[PDB]
Order: sequence, then structure tokens, then C-alpha cells
Amino acid sequence: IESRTVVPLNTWVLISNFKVAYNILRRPDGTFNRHLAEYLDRKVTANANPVDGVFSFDVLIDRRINLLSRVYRPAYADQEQPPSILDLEKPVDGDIVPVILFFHGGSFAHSSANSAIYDTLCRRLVGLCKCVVVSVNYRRAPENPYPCAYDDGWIALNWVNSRSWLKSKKDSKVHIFLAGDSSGGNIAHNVALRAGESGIDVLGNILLNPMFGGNERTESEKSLDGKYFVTVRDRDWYWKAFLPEGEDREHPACNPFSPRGKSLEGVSFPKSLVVVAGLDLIRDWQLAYAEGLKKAGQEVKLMHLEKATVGFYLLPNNNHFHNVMDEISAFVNA
Amino acid sequence: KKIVLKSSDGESFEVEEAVALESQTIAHMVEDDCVDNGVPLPNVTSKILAKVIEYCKRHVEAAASKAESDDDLKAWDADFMKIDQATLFELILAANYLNIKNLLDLTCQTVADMIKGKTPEEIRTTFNIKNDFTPEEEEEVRRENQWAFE
Amino acid sequence: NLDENLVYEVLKHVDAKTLAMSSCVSKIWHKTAQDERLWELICTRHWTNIGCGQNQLRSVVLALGGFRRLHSLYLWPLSKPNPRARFGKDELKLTLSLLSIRYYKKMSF
Amino acid sequence: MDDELLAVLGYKVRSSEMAEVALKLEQLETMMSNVQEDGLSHLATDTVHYNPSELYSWLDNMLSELNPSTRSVILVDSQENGVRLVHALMACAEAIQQNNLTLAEALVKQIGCLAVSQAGAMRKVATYFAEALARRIYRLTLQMHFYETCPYLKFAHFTANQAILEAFEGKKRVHVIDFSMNQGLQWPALMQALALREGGPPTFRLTGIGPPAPDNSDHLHEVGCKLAQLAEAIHVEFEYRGFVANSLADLDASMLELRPSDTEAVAVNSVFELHKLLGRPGGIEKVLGVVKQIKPVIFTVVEQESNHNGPVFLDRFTESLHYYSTLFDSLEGVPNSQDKVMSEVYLGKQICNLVACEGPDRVERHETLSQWGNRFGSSGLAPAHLGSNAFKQASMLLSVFNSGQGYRVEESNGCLMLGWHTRPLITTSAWKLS
Ligand SMILES: C=C1C[C@]23C[C@@]1(O)CC[C@H]2[C@@]12C=C[C@H](O)[C@@](C)(C(=O)O1)[C@H]2[C@@H]3C(=O)O
Repeated sequence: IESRTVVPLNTWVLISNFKVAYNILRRPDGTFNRHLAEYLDRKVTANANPVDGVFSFDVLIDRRINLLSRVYRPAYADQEQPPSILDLEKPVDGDIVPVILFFHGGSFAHSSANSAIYDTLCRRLVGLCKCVVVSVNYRRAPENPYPCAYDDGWIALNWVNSRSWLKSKKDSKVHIFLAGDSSGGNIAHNVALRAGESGIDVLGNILLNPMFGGNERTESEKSLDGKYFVTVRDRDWYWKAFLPEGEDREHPACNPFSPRGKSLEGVSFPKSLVVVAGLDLIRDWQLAYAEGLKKAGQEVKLMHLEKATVGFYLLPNNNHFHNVMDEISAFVNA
Repeated sequence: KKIVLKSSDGESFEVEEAVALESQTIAHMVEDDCVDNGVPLPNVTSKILAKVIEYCKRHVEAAASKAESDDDLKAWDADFMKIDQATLFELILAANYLNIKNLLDLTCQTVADMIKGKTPEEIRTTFNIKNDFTPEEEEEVRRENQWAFE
Repeated sequence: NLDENLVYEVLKHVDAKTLAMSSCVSKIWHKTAQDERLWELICTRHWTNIGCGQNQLRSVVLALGGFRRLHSLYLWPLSKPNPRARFGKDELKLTLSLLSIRYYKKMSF
Repeated sequence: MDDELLAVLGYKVRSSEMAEVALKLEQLETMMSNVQEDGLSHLATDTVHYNPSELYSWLDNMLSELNPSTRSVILVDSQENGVRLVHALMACAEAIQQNNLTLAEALVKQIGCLAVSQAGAMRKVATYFAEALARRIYRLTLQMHFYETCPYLKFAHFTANQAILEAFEGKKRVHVIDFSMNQGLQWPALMQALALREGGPPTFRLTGIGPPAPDNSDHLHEVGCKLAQLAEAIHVEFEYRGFVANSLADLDASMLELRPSDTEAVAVNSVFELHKLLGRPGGIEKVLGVVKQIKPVIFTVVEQESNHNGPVFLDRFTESLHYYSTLFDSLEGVPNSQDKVMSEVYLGKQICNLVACEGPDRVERHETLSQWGNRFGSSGLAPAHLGSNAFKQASMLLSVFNSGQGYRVEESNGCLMLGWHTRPLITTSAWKLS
């Protein structure tokens, strides 16, 4: 009953249907019902013809592990006819052109890059931010556990940086921003960490409702348990099906600010935008993550939304949507 | 009731009637009579008959008590399988000649467990047996089972 | 100096891969390995709630070829990724369709 | 109408039934929480779902059971001088469309010269296309290998048996009309499935129609004899009938000796053969009308998702080129063999005929889901929503070869598509009388 008062009806129905679907796809043993999940999933296809100023196409970047990347960009002003296959990868026009490398959510278990809920989000990102967007399709646990996701992210980052038609006039370099949501926030953080001590320079990070955790139950898990379409049972199943068997939640991929994790002080890290929904079950961890950055000496602007829940960036019928979009547009075009 | 069993050698074993009815063959011969004077055994060694009798005895006793537990039984079975090769062999022949299904399952399970995760060059070493296949037949059977070698 | 019946009694309780390995040790063991009952038991190990008789299905499978060619052609590669997985009704339908199609492929006019 | 937001999201929910859907979701949730793991296992493996986009119907079904254009382009990485080849091909098409012969000839020569150093799939696609344009300038076993080297026919056939079986449960006499007997490699599985059923294996009648034998032989007789022998070897009643005809426009409703609809069920099958009728004016319409007159319980259609019936020749060239280049790219991993070579030759011939034969001779005139559905909707045919079962079957099929990679089944609007990742290639669907 409380959930029907904080969100509109359409977001409520969408999130409730997702919650029910992923309830019936869970399994206590640890196995995951892949075929029924892919059946119940709603996907889309690339379309080279412009649609409100945004076309797109698939790129098979890696063949050994079927690593695909869906690229989006604005429609061409100087071309009245639809872009041909040859014209799809023409170099961009403008002094500075940002490239947002995006990772979608789904607790390493649901959705895909060509899923519609994320296709629409990437199209809106391209429209409002006015820049190129590359969506990576990493592999999904539990069939393929740690660390295949960070490797897929790193390979896609290398491919994006190694391109030529995606460059800048002023410095002949690529202006890459890493972005993600839910599990994609964790993937973006880890790939940015890897790039920090590799050579590739990253401009910034855009973490949306990141997924961090630990062993000690914080003070927002008890009360919020089963209130805003998020429980703790699932929070353990997803972490158990991802980390290697015989490991706790203090692993570094689950908690970077752990005694076994390397300190962020003394290493290079870029600026980042941490968006935190106040009414989500995981509100004490995301904020703690920001504080770990704050004491580590790195720049971070915290955006605590006191009346937002999970999935607040899927429909435009609320006020938080416009706000977040404006902040990202001012943080990418700064 | 007490039943006298006579081994082939000539040792005599006193058994509980109940224990004897665990063997359906002995029970069947008892209903057919001609067994009150004594039940001899043509091919059965006294030592193996003694080991089987202890097994059935313990089992029957445990069962009766429970009706009036599984962990203790399992422990006893594991402790009674601490022998060598040829004794297990005499026991399987005796179990077959007397038809005591539970002991047969235990002995067949132990043999299956020792030959678990073994290859053609291992089982042969364990049993010292002769491979009598010709090169063509051996390659054909190997090719039929090649999926098992990957 | 083992006989035949006892070899079957011992091998009734062995796993598939081990029985396949044991089929190449000696002659008596090789002969005992093709008895369709052992492979029938190994194939119907996880078949819960099938929907037809175990005799009818046995008749059809024996008509189409057997069980040694049904678990070492389609069931194996299909179970290679995830070993610990019970086989439902879909596995039976798919494997039997492939087996019947193969029998048709080998059939002579 | 339909909610804009949800519609672009990927769901079909009426604006007057939102509250109802929400209430149903709440009840379903409470009921699922009340039951234990068994309830979930039951909905995981036992039940089936049809058309998930319709949230209302789907939820209703769940409740009752618990408590009884768009052009896809995939740029590959293997491309170092590919632009020179594509450019040359386009130039050849443009010169052919502008009336200039000398230009086209020179262009073709150049294409061959630049195609002699290219490797991978580009070499085969460019060579076959160059041959096709040479044929154009001049006029101005294969199937078995393909079936044993590609999953297209196998996936189509299995999905078709699943649909017919799901439309034949609880019936007695089943008649099947096939518009393409070919080798009859689909019927075995259907026959066994109809045998190992619950209630008894019913009588099976089959009437297959095929193209006139080119060598004056008897192939339908061999298929019928083989099917009857395997039938007996499986213990099921079976009647066979073979037919020889050129196209599908000559087929009639009387020339098929049908029984009363009230005492039998008829099912029509088609696997890549409907797109051959579009060339005769009035054909497709006549066949659709006769099918309607036949009043069947299911009509299975398998087709290629591509628009090649476009008037402009340039568009056809471009589309076909990209579609066949991605198709050839999808067979570069399998090792060198004989089936692969045979299939490549078959594809090449197909491409050549498409870019060399015009008028009625051209039979390879494909269309997409939307067009086909509009053609079917003008005659009185409604869709037939496939379920999760067919999806799972196809999944397993692809997982048997090459550890299930590359080809991916996607369900969209009640139809299945097998495609190279996100590029739909084969679209299977079923229809019935509205
Ligand atoms: C089991 C889960 C996982 C959810 C929350 C939920 O409780 C309900 C469904 C998931 C989810 C679905 C899509 C979005 O990616 C997400 C962030 C959301 O809002 O809801 C997704 C979110 C997540 O991936 O964390």
C-alpha cells in the first residue's frame, strides 16, 4: 500500500511485474531458469533509419566470446537521405564530442544491451546529452561468474578508445565517460579502476543506483525489507550466484572499501556522479561508498534524492527524471 | 526357536529362527519341512557363513529394537567392510548361494565404489585380468566410447 | 574368475561415464556393457513425471535403435555444460526426435 | 488507447485497465508468498506462457493456474579493404540502373580484381555477386547438404511440429497438408510425438504436394514408402498421398479429396515456399482463399525476414547484399568440409538468380512480418501465439552444435525469429481462421 503512494501507477505496475517475473525465475539450489527468462524478456533490434534524431547499429567487437556493442549517435544534419552503411561510421563533426560507455543493470542476471528498457534510456541520453553512446553486452552470471564482466568491460573500453572515427579536433583524443546503473555501476567502477593504472585516461563516471555491499547488515535493510519492491533474500541470492563459491560479501568486487581492497589514495581516479535513491533498501551502502571517495581525496558530487526508489529513470512522468538528466548533461558538457 | 546350520567343513552354528527367516530360501525350505533335522550347505565355508550370520543377526536385532538408528547401522556397515579382496569375493558367492538381498546390495556397492573413476589400464591392474581383444576390436570399442574419454 | 550374472549385479549401481570406461577392460565386461537394461536405467535416472508408460517408451526406443546411441549422441553434448541437472520431458522429446530422424537418415528404400 | 510510455517500453496495457492489472499483480504476489517453493517450481517448469506483452491475459492465466522500416546492420571486424569492394558493387548497381553497359563491364572487371585479394566471407559474397551482375549485363543434394550444415530448416521444422502438436491435442483423425514435401525430414518427429501421447496414438493422414520431377523419377513414392515402413516400425496408423504440381496456384479444394470438417482436423504447413507465389498476379490471393475454404485448425508459415519485393532495383541490391554478407559471415567458423562447400554453392546460386532473373522467373521475393501479416489479415486469418515450450526446444537445438553460440531465438509478437545475434533471419509463425 505504501508503494502506491510514492510512485505513479505505471512505474508501480512495471516494477511489480518485473519483481514477480524474477521471483518465479529464482531457484534455491542456485541454478537459473535461462530459457523462460529469455522468453519473458522484451528485446528490440537496431535501426539505421533516423528516429527523432537517433539511429543505431550493432558492432561485433569480439568474436571469441560473442562480445557485441550497440552504438547510438545523433542523426546527420548535412544528410537529407538516411545514412548508408558506409556513412554509419563517418567521423563526427564538432570540436569536442563525448562518448558515454554505458553498462545496464539487472544484478548480473537480467536484461541485455538490446533490451528496450535500456535502448530507450540510451536514446534519451543521446538526445539530451548530444553525444555518442556505446552499450556493452557483457556475459551474465551464474552461467559465467566472476570476473568475466570486468574483462568484457575492459575489452569494450579498449575497442572504443582504439577507434579513429570517434575522436576530437582539439586534441586528437577520445573523450570517454563511463556510465552505468545497478550492477553496471559496479562494473563501471571496476573498469575505471583498471584503466587508472593502465594508461587509458577516463574523464568521469556516472553511477546510477550502484550495487555495493558487505556482511554486516546496515540500518536501512531491516526496516526497508520488503517495502519498495526490494528484499534482502534476493540481495543474498544475487551476490551468491556471482561471487566464487566459498566467498563472503567482503570480497573486493562486492566491497572496495575492505581491508583486503587496495586504497584509492595515491592512485589516479576520475570525477564521478553518484545518484542515490533514498527509499531503496540499499541506501546505507551507496552513501557509504560516496564517503569512501570523499575521504579518499577524489572529487564526487552527491545527489541524495529523498523521495526516489529503484527504477526512477525508466519513465519521464516524474520530477526526479528531469533533474538527474539535467545534472548529467551539465556534468558531461562541462 | 533355535536352528542348527551345518557348514560344509563341519562347523555347527546356532541361529535365531527369526534371523533364519531373513533368508527367504531357508524360510521356503522350512515351510516345505524336511529341515527340522538340520539344514546342511554343500558349498559354503564356515568362516563366510559366520560373517554373514553376524551381519543378519545385527540387522535383525536393530530392526526389532526400532519397531519396539540409521546412523549406527551405517557405521556398523562401514566397519564391517574393512577386509581385503578375496574375502569380499567369497562373501559375494556366499550371498548369491543363500540369497540375502541387503548384503548383496552392500557388497555390490562396495565393489562399484572401488572401481569408480577408473580407466581400462587401472581396473586390469586391480584385478590382474587378461585383455583378450584384437587390435581392430579394441579400436572399434574405443571409438564407440570415445565420448567418455573427453 | 567372475561369472556373468554377478558382473551385471555389480555394474547395476555404477555411473554412466564409469560404465563406459569399464566397457573397454575385457571381453566379459564388454558383453555385459551392452545389456539395454543398464543404459535404460542410466537414461531414466532423472525422468520424473514423464506422462507415458515405461514399457511403451522402451518398445519405441528399442525399435529406433537402443539406449547406447540415445545417451551418447544427444544427451551427452546437451548435458556437457551443466552435469547436475534433471532431465524433464523436453529432453526426452528432443532426443527421441533426433534419434528417429537419424534412423530415417540411415533407412534404405 | 495504449499507454505511450509502456508501449515504447515494450508492453501492451490499456489505459482503462491499469488499476485492474495492478490489483491482479498484488493478488498474484500475495498468493505466491503464501505458497512455498513448490508453487514456484510448478510455474518454472510445468506451466506455459503465451504472449507475455499482454499483461492482462498473462496475469489472468497465472492466477487461474496457481489457484484452480527497420533495417538492421551488423558491422563485422574483418574489414581492411571492404569499402573498396562495397563501393565498386554499388557503382555497378548504379551503372546498371542508369543504362550504361561499358561502365558496368569495366566495374565488374575491377570488382573481380579487387576481390581476388579479399579473404573471409567477403570473397565469396563478392564473387557470387560479380557473377550475378555479369549475368545481368549479358541479358540486357544441395538442400540436403544445407540442412546438414545449417540449423535453419531443423529449427523451422521442429517449431512447426510443436505448433501442430499443440493444435492437435485431444483429437482423433488428424490430416496434414504439406506444400513442400522435399525429403520429408520433419514428419518422423511429429509421428513419434503423436505416438508417445496420452490417450493413444491417433490415425495420421498425410498429403504432400511437390514440384514436377525434373529427371522423370519417383521421389514422393520413395518418401511415402519410407514413412509407411517407419510408421509400422513405430506402431501407428498412417495413410500417404503424394501430388505433383508446378506452382501453388493450380491447387484446388476438390483436387485434395477432403473429409468432413466435423469428423477430422486439417493442418497446413509451409516452409519457405509462400514467397514463390507472389510473382503471379492473383496467385497468393487465390491460394489464401482456397485455404480459407479448407477451414483448417492451423496454418504454419516459416519465412525469411527481409524485404526484397521492392520496385527499385538499387534497394533490392543493397538489402540483399548486406543480408547475404551477414549470412556468409555466420559460416566462417565451422571447419572445412563438403557440406559447407555445397551450402556455399547453393547460396551463391540463389544470390545469382536473384540479381539476374527478373519478371516472373524471379521466385525469391521475400517480405517481413508486418507485410505478411497485412496480407494474411485481408483474408480472415488470426494469429496463433506460440509458447515457451517451442522457445526452449529451439534453444536446446542450437545448444547441441557449437556449444550454443551465435544463433539466438527471439520471441516478438507471438512469432519466433532465429537470428545472428540481433539480426532476425528466420521468422516462424502460425495462423488460424478468424
Ligand atoms: C529483483 C530485483 C532486481 C531489480 C529490483 C528487483 O527487486 C525487481 C526487479 C529489478 C529491476 C528491473 C529493472 C531495472 O534494471 C532495476 C534497476 C529495477 O528498477 O528493477 C532492476 C533491479 C536491480 O537489478 O537491482
